[PDB]
Amino acid sequence: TMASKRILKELKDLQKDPPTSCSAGPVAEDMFHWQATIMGPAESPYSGGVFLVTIHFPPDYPFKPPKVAFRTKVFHPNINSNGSICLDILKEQWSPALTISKVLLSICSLLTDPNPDDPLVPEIAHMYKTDRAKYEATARNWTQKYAM
Amino acid sequence: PEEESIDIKFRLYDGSDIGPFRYSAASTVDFLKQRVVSDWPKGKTVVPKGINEVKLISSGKILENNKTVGQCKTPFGDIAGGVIVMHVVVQPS
Repeated sequence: TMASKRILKELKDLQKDPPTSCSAGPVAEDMFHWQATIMGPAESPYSGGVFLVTIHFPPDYPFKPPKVAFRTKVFHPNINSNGSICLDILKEQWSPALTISKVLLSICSLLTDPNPDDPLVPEIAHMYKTDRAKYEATARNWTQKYAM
Repeated sequence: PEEESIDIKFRLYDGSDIGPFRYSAASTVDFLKQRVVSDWPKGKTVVPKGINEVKLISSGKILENNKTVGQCKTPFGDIAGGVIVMHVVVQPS
């Protein structure tokens, strides 16, 4: 229970001063299982949206990253039909210096700046590279349908 | 032991919050939202007109109107004890 203690610390800090763009806590009594919401940033087409994320902390946190899936549908190059996220800092840039807050914030940055060259959904990555104005338009729309 | 108190401050899109404010477990979310529309500070690029335009979020869950603070309690919802921060999202529909 270094993991528990550290998770607990991250909760405590988060609850004292949460990032303005996200909210998260444990769902029930399993404290390795949180849920969270990302507020689509103003400086993205996902403005106004509220997106639901689930979080599973592994047993040897913080040496390995948490698992993070979107539950809410999004039109995004790096997030697929099953809410899998392609995010640098859940892969090779994980560090045990990082916290779930820091992770949640990265997901915000991802909404405002996608990486089409590391796609999880090639039609969207292609649309993004090829025809950005249409990507922008398309959620937006999906933000209204599915995140409001 | 059904009507106990907790302190809420409300985090806004801006980064600014308003509160803290004292409420009872018996207070409804619906109530909490009205309080938000009311104390809404001045000079925001956004202003919620009504109650139907504000979503409240606490510990990762979107709180639904007709529930009460007490039923929007999770085992890990306030580890420290003190003020609970809740997030306000203003959606013009």
